[PDB]
Amino acid sequence: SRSIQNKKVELQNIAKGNDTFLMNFDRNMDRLLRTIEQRKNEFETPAIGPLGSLVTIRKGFEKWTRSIQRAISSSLNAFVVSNPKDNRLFRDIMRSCGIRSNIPIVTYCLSQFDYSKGRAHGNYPTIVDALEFSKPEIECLFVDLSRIERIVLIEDKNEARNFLQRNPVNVNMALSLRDRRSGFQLSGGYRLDTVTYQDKIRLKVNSSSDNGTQYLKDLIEQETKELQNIRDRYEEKLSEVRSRLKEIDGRLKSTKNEMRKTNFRMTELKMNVGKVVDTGILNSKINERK
Amino acid sequence: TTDKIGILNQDQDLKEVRDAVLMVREHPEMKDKILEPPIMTVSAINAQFAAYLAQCVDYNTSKALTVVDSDSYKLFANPILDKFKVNLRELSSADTTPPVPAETVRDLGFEGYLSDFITGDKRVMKMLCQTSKIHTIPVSRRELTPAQIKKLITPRPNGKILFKRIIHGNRLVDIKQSAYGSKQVFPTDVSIKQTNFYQGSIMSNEQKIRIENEIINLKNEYNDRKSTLDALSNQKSGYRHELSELAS
Repeated sequence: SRSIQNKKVELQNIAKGNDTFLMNFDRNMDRLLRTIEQRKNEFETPAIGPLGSLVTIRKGFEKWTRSIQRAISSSLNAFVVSNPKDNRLFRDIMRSCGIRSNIPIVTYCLSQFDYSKGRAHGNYPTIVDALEFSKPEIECLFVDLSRIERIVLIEDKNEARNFLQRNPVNVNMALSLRDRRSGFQLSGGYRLDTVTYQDKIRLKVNSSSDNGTQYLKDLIEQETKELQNIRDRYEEKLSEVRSRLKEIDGRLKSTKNEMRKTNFRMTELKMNVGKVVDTGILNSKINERK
Repeated sequence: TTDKIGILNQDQDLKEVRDAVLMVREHPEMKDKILEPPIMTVSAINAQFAAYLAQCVDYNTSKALTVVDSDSYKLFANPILDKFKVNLRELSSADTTPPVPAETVRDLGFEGYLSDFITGDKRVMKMLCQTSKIHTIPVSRRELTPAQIKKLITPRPNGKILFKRIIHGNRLVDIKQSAYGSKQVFPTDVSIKQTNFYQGSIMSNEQKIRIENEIINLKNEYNDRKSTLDALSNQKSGYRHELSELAS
């Protein structure tokens, strides 16, 4: 139940109003970002946005996308700084109405390189194309440190795998998740590494409709089926142990009947203890005969 | 069970890791080089050091089983590979020589590096030295500012790249170069939060399982009272007995 109750109607309960990622990160910037964006852009060079809106889900295709979404959310906030005194003043300004959040600060400049030559081109779409971005260089300045387009993204057991077992030559990595709920990153010769995503409605992903858990139908129905079979086998085992209990209760009844019959028989015993005996004539007659 | 238990119960996957360690321990098997999570052996003097060590290595890397020598990598977790979900860490070679072994070029006396306040298992120590490089991470408990970071941001004579990762207080500064940019360092600042992992304290003292202990001893008192009721019932049974022998 807890596997799904966190999003049972909350995704439906948006009050028919746009739920901006500004407060989806946590409750308290939405009242202060409108007034603090100018302050961020004032000192030093103008501050780049937290990249929450710059990178967003496109066409609602997040099954393959979440693996790279987690990697880019590992370092998503990018604010530009050049003066440590200005950095401390920026920290003080950020602590205006309370943040209660961890905001990475990134002043890495734009990078200029081509990123299509490295990949292999195939029918299955590239994972990055699933995401939506404004400027390629914004993501590329993080791609250089850890290339994300090169890796081969597949399911747990399919083709075009074990490249790391095959070792990379003129390529770098072929890691990928194994499961949609929690996919261990593919590693041939290395231990797989899990990745955990976050689910939120920051865009109008309900533009077509706002019905209750259309995407969650399969998960909840499979969970109900699992509960059904688990409770059925549990009912079978409790039924058989209860039948055994009924049998032992029946033989308890048999033992109680036996002991009560023994009680009747001892009542008979002292009935026949208290009876007259007529052997006096027999003994006297035997003496007379002798 | 001074061994860390309740902290590991906070995550279902980490509970699977607990179970894996459990049937590793139950069967003695052949343990050439035993494996234990670094979250377990690492003891931090305070929660601040716990946050430092939880940030120095990755959270997923924290929930991994160390391997000191790459020669034996799969030879340990052969059967439980598919039984439950686990994680491991690979080690090849690193330096344990700490900086500032002497008077050197400075007379500040501003504390030391990350290698001073860590104590634990040999495999865990080597794992954290290999993965986090505690020797190259300096921590000063007083008078540390990003201004000193920028006065050092100029290529030190030790190397053009300044450092790789610095942690201090509630801040983490990473030193990086622009490969296709202007070849100018762009340090990255990340706020950190207090973490209960790697901490010397026994689980979380604030709430722990104490209320469960209180309800458990309340149920214990109730069971004792029920036992007294059963004893009185037994006394009544003995009285019915002596009644039976009087009738006999």
